Amino acid sequence: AIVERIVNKLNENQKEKIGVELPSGKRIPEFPVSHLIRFKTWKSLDYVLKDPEMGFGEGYMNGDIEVEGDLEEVIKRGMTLFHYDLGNDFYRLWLDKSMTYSCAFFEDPSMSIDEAQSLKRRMIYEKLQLKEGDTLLDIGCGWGSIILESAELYNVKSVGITLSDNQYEYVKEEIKKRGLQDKVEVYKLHYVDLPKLGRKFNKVVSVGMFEHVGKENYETFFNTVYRVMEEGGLFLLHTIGKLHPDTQSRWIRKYIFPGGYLPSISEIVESFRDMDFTLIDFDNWRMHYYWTLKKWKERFYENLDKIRNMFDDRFIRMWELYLTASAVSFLIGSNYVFQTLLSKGVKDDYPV
Ligand SMILES: CCCCCCCCCCCCCCCC(=O)OC[C@@H](COP(=O)(O)CCN)OC(=O)CCCCCCCCCCCCCCC
Ligand SMILES: Nc1ncnc2c1ncn2[C@@H]1O[C@H](CSCC[C@H](N)C(=O)O)[C@@H](O)[C@H]1O
Repeated sequence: AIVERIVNKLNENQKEKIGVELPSGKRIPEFPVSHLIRFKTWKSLDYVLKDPEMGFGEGYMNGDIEVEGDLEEVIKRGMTLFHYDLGNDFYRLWLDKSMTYSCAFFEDPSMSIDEAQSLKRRMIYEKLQLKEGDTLLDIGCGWGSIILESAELYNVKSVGITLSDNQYEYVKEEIKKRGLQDKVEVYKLHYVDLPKLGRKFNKVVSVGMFEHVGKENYETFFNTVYRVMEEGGLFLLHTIGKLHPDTQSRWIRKYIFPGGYLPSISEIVESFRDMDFTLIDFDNWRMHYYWTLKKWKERFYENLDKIRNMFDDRFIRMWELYLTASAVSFLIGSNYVFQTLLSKGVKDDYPV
């Protein structure tokens, strides 16, 4: 009844029809469809009707909702209309070789994730005008690809901070393996404690970390960055964001990223309203994250047998929904990726 209206809305002007199978086994529509959503319990259907995001996410995770066909198409049409220990050995199965956990840059969708992450890093180095003698700080350095490669390519002295023990030990070992002990440092450190390093930097980068800061902490974040920068330095901030302030994902917060906040352009910029930062450039990479998440999901499926041997079926459904729904959010224009290049003080000689 209400179910038939929703199915009708989902199929308006669509070649590939979506259908629903009720717990009784009854189909709506009672004709062949391209994508079938099966509800095993009336409770799971009730949940979706009342709360599509949490109802579908938890119902899919728990196995009450099955999808025959293309999960991305189903998630796209629906979103348009409407504890596990994760070790380095899990991430290595679907991130690229450099273990970069952030948006890549694709000259073309056929580009490999490794090439696209290497290009993304090169574009960041170029934006920062990196040169020998610079001091580079990476706030939220993950598995270290930027602090390691910048030192090897440009002979900068680089420092990364991360909150993850697993990342810290991995980067420590990479520094040793590559003989970079005199050029690269890494610390397990919250950004608020950056002044304790007792150092300033003329180049600062932060990629995929700002989403975890929380809106109530933005002024503290930009004040901290300002205070550890040399006058005339450059700060490249790369974050997922929104075009306008909007609702945050309860499902992502519950299962993937507690305490995350995706800010709008206005929320980012007004965070540093009382500070001597000048805007150099603002870059939008939205569709590149769609392609990044598509490549991650492809590699995830390539290694699905091992991942299942490491985690249960509920985890796999959770992770595949995370990668799929996240990709869709960029595809349909709900989320963006923004790169903001700021100077400390008014810089008038940035190249054209
Ligand atoms: C009869 C009826 C039948 C019809 C059924 C059809 C119904 C079909 C509905 C199914 C949707 C359930 C999935 C709901 C999940 C979800 O919603 O998709 C996650 C997106 C979109 O959510 P939105 O609401 O658009 C933005 C506000 N956060 O959100 C993100 O965060 C994207 C993460 C980005 C990647 C992260 C990588 C690297 C990490 C770096 C930092 C990330 C920080 C993220 C913190 C939040
Ligand atoms: N409050 C905080 N202080 C310092 N680092 C933080 C932080 N909150 C999150 N992070 C770090 O930010 C990183 C997010 S994952 C992004 C990693 C890396 N920049 C890349 O692009 O691949 C992780 O290193 C995480 O530990």
